[PDB]
Amino acid sequence: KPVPWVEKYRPKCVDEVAFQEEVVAVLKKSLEGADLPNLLFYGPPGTGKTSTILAAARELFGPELFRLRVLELNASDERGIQVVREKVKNFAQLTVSGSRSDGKPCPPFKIVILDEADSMTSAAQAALRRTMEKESKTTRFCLICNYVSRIIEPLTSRCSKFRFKPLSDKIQQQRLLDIAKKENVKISDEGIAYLVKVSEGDLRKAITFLQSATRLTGGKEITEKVITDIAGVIPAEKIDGVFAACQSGSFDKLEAVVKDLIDEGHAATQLVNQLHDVVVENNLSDKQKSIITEKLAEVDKCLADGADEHLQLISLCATVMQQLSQNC
Amino acid sequence: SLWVDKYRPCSLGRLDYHKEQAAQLRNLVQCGDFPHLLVYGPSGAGKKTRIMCILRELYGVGVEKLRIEHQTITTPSKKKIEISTIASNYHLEVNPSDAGNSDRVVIQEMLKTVAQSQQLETNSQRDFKVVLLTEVDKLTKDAQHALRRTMEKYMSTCRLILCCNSTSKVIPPIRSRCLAVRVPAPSIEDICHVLSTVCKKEGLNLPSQLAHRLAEKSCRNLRKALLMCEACRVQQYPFTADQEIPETDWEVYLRETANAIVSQQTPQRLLEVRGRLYELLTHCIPPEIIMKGLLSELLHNCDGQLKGEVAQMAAYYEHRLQLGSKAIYHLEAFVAKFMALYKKFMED
Amino acid sequence: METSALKQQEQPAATKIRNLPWVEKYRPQTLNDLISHQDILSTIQKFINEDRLPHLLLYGPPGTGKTSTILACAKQLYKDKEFGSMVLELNASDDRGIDIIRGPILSFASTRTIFKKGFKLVILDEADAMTQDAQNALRRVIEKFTENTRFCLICNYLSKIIPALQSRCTRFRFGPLTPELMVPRLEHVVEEEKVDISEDGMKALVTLSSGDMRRALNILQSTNMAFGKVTEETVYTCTGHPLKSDIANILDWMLNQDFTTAYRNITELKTLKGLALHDILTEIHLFVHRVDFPSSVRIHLLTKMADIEYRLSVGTNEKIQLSSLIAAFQVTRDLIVAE
Amino acid sequence: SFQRVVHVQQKDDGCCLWHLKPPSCPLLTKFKELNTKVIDLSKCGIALGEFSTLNSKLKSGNSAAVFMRTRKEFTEEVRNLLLEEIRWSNPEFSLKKYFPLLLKKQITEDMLWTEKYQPQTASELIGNELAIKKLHSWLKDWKRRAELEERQNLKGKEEESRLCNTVLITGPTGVGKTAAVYACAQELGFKIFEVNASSQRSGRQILSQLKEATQSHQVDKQGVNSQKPCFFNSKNATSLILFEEVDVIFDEDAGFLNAIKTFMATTKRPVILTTSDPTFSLMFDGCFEEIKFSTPSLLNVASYLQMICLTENFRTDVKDFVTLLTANTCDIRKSILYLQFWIRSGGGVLEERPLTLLPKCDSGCAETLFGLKNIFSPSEDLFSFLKHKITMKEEWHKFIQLLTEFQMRNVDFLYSNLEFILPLPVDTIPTTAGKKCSALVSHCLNSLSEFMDNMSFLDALLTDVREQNKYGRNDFSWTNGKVTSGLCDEFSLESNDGWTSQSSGELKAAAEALSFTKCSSAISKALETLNSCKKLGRDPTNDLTFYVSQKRNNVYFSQSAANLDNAWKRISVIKSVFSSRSLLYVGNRQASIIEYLPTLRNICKTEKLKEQGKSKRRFLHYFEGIHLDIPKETVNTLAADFP
Amino acid sequence: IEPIQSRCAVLRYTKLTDAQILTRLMNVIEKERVPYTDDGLEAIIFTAQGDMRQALNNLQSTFSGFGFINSENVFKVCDEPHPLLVKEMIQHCVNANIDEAYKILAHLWHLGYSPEDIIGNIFRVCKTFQMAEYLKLEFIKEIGYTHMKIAEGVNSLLQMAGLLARLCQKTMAP
Ligand SMILES: Nc1ncnc2c1ncn2[C@@H]1O[C@H](COP(=O)(O)OP(=O)(O)OP(O)(O)=S)[C@@H](O)[C@H]1O
Ligand SMILES: Nc1ncnc2c1ncn2[C@@H]1O[C@H](COP(=O)(O)OP(=O)(O)OP(O)(O)=S)[C@@H](O)[C@H]1O
Ligand SMILES: Nc1ncnc2c1ncn2[C@@H]1O[C@H](COP(=O)(O)OP(=O)(O)O)[C@@H](O)[C@H]1O
Ligand SMILES: Nc1ncnc2c1ncn2[C@@H]1O[C@H](COP(=O)(O)OP(=O)(O)O)[C@@H](O)[C@H]1O
Ligand SMILES: [Mg+2]
Ligand SMILES: [Mg+2]
Repeated sequence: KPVPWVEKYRPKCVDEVAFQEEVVAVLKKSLEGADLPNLLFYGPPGTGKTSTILAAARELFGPELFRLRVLELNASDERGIQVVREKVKNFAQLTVSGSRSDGKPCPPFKIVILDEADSMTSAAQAALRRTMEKESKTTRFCLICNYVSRIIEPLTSRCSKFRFKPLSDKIQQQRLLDIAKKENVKISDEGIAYLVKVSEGDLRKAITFLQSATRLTGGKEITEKVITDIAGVIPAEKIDGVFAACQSGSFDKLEAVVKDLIDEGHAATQLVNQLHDVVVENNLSDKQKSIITEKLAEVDKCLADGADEHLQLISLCATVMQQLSQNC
Repeated sequence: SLWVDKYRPCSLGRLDYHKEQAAQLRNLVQCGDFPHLLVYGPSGAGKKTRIMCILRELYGVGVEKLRIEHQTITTPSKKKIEISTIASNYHLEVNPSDAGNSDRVVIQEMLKTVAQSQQLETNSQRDFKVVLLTEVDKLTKDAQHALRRTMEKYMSTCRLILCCNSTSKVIPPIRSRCLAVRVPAPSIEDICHVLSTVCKKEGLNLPSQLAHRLAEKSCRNLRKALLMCEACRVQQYPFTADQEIPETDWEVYLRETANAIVSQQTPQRLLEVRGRLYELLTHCIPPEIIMKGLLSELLHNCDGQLKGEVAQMAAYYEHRLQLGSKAIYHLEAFVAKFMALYKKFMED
Repeated sequence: METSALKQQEQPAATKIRNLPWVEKYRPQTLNDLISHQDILSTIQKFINEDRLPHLLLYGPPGTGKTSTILACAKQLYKDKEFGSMVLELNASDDRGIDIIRGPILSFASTRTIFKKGFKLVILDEADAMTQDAQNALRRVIEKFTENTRFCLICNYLSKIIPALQSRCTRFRFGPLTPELMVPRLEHVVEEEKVDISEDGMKALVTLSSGDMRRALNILQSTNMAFGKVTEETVYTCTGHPLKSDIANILDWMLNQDFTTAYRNITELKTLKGLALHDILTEIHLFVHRVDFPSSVRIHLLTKMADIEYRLSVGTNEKIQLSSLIAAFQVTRDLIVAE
Repeated sequence: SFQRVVHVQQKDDGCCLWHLKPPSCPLLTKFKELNTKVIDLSKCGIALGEFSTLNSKLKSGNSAAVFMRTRKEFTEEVRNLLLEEIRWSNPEFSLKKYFPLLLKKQITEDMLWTEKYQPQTASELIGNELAIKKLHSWLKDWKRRAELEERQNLKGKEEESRLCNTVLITGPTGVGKTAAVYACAQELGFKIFEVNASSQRSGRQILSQLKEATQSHQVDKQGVNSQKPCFFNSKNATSLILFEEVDVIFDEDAGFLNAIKTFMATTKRPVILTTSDPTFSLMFDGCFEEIKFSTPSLLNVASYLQMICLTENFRTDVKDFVTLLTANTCDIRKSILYLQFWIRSGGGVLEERPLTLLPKCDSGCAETLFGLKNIFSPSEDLFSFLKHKITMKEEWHKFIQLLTEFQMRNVDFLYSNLEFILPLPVDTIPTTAGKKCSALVSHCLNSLSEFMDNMSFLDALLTDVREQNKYGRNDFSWTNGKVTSGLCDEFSLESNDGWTSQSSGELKAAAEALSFTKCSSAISKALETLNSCKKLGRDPTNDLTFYVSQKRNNVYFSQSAANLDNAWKRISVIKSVFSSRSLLYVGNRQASIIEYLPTLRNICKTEKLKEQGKSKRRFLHYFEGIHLDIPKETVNTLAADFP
Repeated sequence: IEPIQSRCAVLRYTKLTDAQILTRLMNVIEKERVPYTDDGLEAIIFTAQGDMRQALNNLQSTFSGFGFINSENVFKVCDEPHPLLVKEMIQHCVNANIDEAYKILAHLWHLGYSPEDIIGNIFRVCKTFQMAEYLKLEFIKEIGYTHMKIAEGVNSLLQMAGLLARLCQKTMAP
């Protein structure tokens, strides 16, 4: 019966979105002639690409027909590209009659919301290109992607490209306060600042985290601890303990610190991320930063391959300890 | 029915530690639209019992009965694979990591049948059936992509519970839509509390010194602590403060393997160490556990500058072990490189 | 079945008052019109005209002129009064398993001609999409009916064809065009369409298309309707490719200043231009061989960049891999400069 | 239409990065001029043998060695000597009671040896004596019941017996289940009605055409009765129903399980089920007597094949047969068929070996089993090829071909037989001179470590031909491993790669051969200096010995470096322990064995030690005292020790 | 499947030695009046790695296309990356000359050859290259690692440039 807040609290129509000016202008000029070309929305995640084009489809099509004539597909299908090829083929093959009671005849095309478009191989993008040129007039496509430079030449040369510059912290805090006051959850504003700091400009993750904290706490106060446990962020005293153990130069306390972090359930990838964020913004020498960041990259690769968190973390901490003790 | 499952708590109010988290999970259940859960933490922390408590809070007492069924799924490469399954009327429990690279052959299909049952079974209690995913950290990349598309497709149909030890291998797409429940290992005092409570309920009394020794030897594993306490109960009818806690057999075997590695560095000793590692591998001990135990028992005899190199070598060959298929090569390669480095260290 | 009315409707399909199909405007009709691969079309004529046409395996990167070429040979060999009766053109778009091999191809290959007596021909497009056992059936059909019908397999990658199918046929690779010969055609189309392009935009067009005529027409046409004039900045902004100035500034940051300032600047530029690390790595690798480095420095940079590009494929944290890319230059070239 | 395409970017004024120029530093401005001038290949002609192993000289007379073998029939004396030789090789085998039966069997040919030497009497089955004893006894009670029915019929004109109407025979392929039931039926005069997967067996078909075999008599009771009519539709003899390969179910076999259950309920004649899928005995519902054919002993089947070749006037060694049966994982039928092919072709090679424990022996069957004779000259031995150093291109190609022929099976040849082919002493398990000997030992250890690091590199960082852990997980696992083959007629339609297998096998073979050549050359160079240390008086040769198992020494070459019987026993006792009713509901599998199993073994060992000290009997009531329904032989297995 | 192999006798065939392919090639040539030279024979044997059908098809295709059997004709009608170019690239990598080796590699890349046949020809030339055993082992290991990386999906000039360099640094470093 209910629906999570991240899709149900989106902008309903165009120009209800925030911090985009040129994008809304050319989109409105597209809605004015009821002629939406092929679209390529690129930007950081949670910037509001999907909300914007869903609002555009709600402007263009009737709400009883807007769900019927759009189709949200994902490009990271592991079964190949022919699956999404035949899916869009038989989605555009059907021609179900629809009309609007407001006095405007609906445009004949359909909308495919194809997200993660930058995760496609060049051959998969070529197959998508041949599918788009096959369905040139019956459906006009959009591609949501993270980076515009991953999309190959023939697709990127024909869809209009829009960059979604990331929202600032202040507008995100204003929006999150709006969600908190409208959803009746009592959370202090420094907690909301912690939310926008933790999510790192991902407003969708911030909304999901706020909903999870609301439905996990039970209507009580959302402290920073609940947010920290929900987001999986390792607290900074553990990072400081890791760095102090590395700076001590003793292996046994380093092993004790790594074991204490492992048995607390904290993820190794999050620890690698936070160590990298600490290291790249310190007063370390350039060679120390280079060696530590290279080791962090190989440790991240090894952790993605399924290697043990304890062994990878103790090898990384041994490298950091050697780098921090070779100068002292 | 040992002490580990005879006294397993059945509801969220009977948990002894992580009581704030237990209250938070109760408040999660009472909202009526709890999301996919990603429960993680070390082994023996108490993830499975908390998931069982959540399931007993969600549905009635009927989740406490379980039944084993075998499912035979046809692979798209046309080779049928049969897997076991623990289930109830309201929930399913599966471990698709047993299917190798055909784990997606479970994932895209098995939950689909549950979804079929969600339009076949009607109970008017809740609009979903919980699918428990054990060792989801052992899935592959395409298996996790299949899981992502599966929870997108049957969101309103069934709910997902993913139990793992490490969220390092799981993809950020699979974490971006699941509520993360981190269950840390209990402290020493908490294990002592659980051991005293379990001994009192059985009618025995154990001293605080013996309970503290058991909790320290368990390495913050509650299940290992309970099993060692049961073994101590078997060994002696009364619990004395100086009663010897018996040791794990494969652990002491790994310790003599490390002693044999350290003692002599010869090709003959290398072959006997290879035979010992093969003997451990035939006992279904995981090779990552063997590597961790070997590193833990080899760092005692090492010197301070050698420790970092030995740890980095062990991590390197364990990553190779993850990448490869025949783990004895990477195990003995680490072993032989360690004997070479140790011999070079001892000559100087 | 079917999937043929769309192409037949598409061939004379244009608005003809507003649309500008630049790719379909200039198409060859016969082998004397396609001015490319002169050795290939000459030996194809030499094979056809002396009645010794073998089984052909046409492969190469797409858009090189393979399907229209073999259409020209089929039309010049067989008149329109007998074309459909003895030329069978199928592809892997119509796939219901492997039934097409034992169905239409096996029935067509095993019977004689109907109207005019001769040899028949099977066109098979995207033959790399077939399964291994489908190719194992096709090679048997080819082997036992080689005298009656000849086969022409048009594929994209030769590595997906089984060795026996490659053994039955002579292979023709349709390589990319020497970028120089493409220029005369580009001067032809700019002189026809009255557009404003500098020589630098010409260089951009020949380095983006990599010897493809259709993609060059697409990019030139799109930039023409977008701006009305084409220079390197204008085409690269419409394409959404890493600009040479941006990659040069990235290289300057990684060579000149410290770790933190370069890292912040590169992150800002990546979020600003929508730049991925993969394309940054590609363009930086191209920049490595055009910049005077020592041999050891070049070897170190190439090894490190290849490792980073492998690490990006498995789906790691892009931020940490960017830090490792900065580290690869900070290890060698910064202390070489500071010495 | 033809709308225009625009790239809208929110380019605010400023930010110092939107409008960027090439830097003015001289390092990135002096771009090196690209040159496309490569060397000209027209002037450089390719010499013969430059890219291949081509030699101008060609060998003549060394190859095309026609056998023209005319094997004389062995006299009685040399037959007795070879029988006593096999007696010496297998002391536990009863040699005398098996030879006259095979002499009667042998006393221009037109049938296979599997049916030429088919066991007509149940005692000729090799191994699995408990299983054949149970089957022979059970068919004795069923023949007794048939005779009692006949006696009751002529006179007219069962919990205590517990005579279940069916057995289910399961085991590996080719161990002799069908041969055992056929031999027992011939011994007891039954008439087999065989239903196999080679014929259409739908449920209504098998019902309406075979119920009357069970519910009624036989019209022809005397004469030609002990035959095998295979059902299809395109002394008194008792009918018997045999269901061969019940695990093979097709879509056309509609309701076959329901049909055989209806057979199970309403039969009056014995029914045999034969299968090789171990899961079927857990999948099928109903009451049946379980009979399991274990894998027979390697020495017994080796002596049986020695008997087979001795009857055909061929003399062989037991080690070659042990290698063949290890390669064929003790498949009797596969071994018999390959022995027929290899003998009737003229044997392997004519070599003389004097054994008292005479015609020339015929060793070399396992070498041509893997096709290694197609690569090597017939004067070349495999281990003699591996021991000597390799320099010339042609035998380098021979080594590469050997390793890639062994790599398509995902089998590691040089690792499995590393001790026997490295230049080091191998023995079966039952001061400046010291600095020099320790340096030599360190050199050997460094070479070994480098080689096996290279082999770990090959196993991890190189492509494998067959995708490992494709349907189960890796080796030595207990949770599954019963991946039965396909049962459906639709094709796979997969997108696998063929280039990255053919090239991958050659790459792995080349790298393995090069690494082993480097390690062996380094070890031989180190052992060249052993004479100086022997002159010095200190001998580290003992520190240089290789201690291998006795079972690994029984073969010419091994397919693996582990003990498979041990591993199968460990996985079997793990399933036996965790199939107990209380332990069926344990969620995890890794920590389940890792934590539950050693404390279970510890409790079992403590219980056994308490019972060894003559304590009270209540101490044996711990396991079932808390309701651990676990079988007793597994409890005795856990209580022994940890190896 | 395993019961089918159990009910039969399995016989194993191996790749044909270049001597045997040469003898059958001479047998076909002496019954067909085919003019030839030794370099064309070496090219035909190279283009057919252990295959007799590929050898016969390449011989017939070269005889039909040009009428004479030399190396340039064989590689014009078969269009592999030329083994002289790959041999020169490998020789440059042995001398640790990254510039000339990359010049050859980029020339091959701009000729339109795929990564797969380039790395395959690199391995095939390196198999018979005249260098030391340790250098050959390191070269084969790195070529196999790069070939696995190409097979996994990442196939760019950056990968092949990183190989040439890992091949150069094998010799330039101990
Ligand atoms: N070298 C070329 N010069 C000029 N136009 C070309 C050239 N190659 C291809 N074309 C154009 O491409 C059109 C279609 O050629 P095709 O033979 O279909 O291409 P292809 O090589 O088969 O690759 P496909 O069909 O995209 S998979 C022709 O009608 C020409 O307009
Ligand atoms: N133990 C044995 N003693 C003697 N001959 C045997 C033995 N096992 C197999 N054979 C021979 O091998 C042939 C095949 O044996 P089968 O009984 O058909 O094998 P199986 O046990 O039925 O396994 P399947 O049918 O392949 S699943 C027999 O007819 C005999 O000739
Ligand atoms: N510019 C914006 N204006 C209003 N709401 C926004 C904006 N950007 C993000 N949001 C909110 O944040 C969430 C982002 O969701 P989504 O549109 O999927 O982000 P993206 O498309 O960038 O991944 C939405 O629920 C939306 O309500
Ligand atoms: N609150 C508690 N009180 C008593 N015993 C507990 C409690 N929590 C866990 N246990 C015991 O500890 C063990 C934890 O095992 P399990 O639930 O499988 O955790 P994990 O999945 O992390 O191994 C269980 O056997 C249970 O009997
Ligand atoms: Mg084409
Ligand atoms: Mg049988």
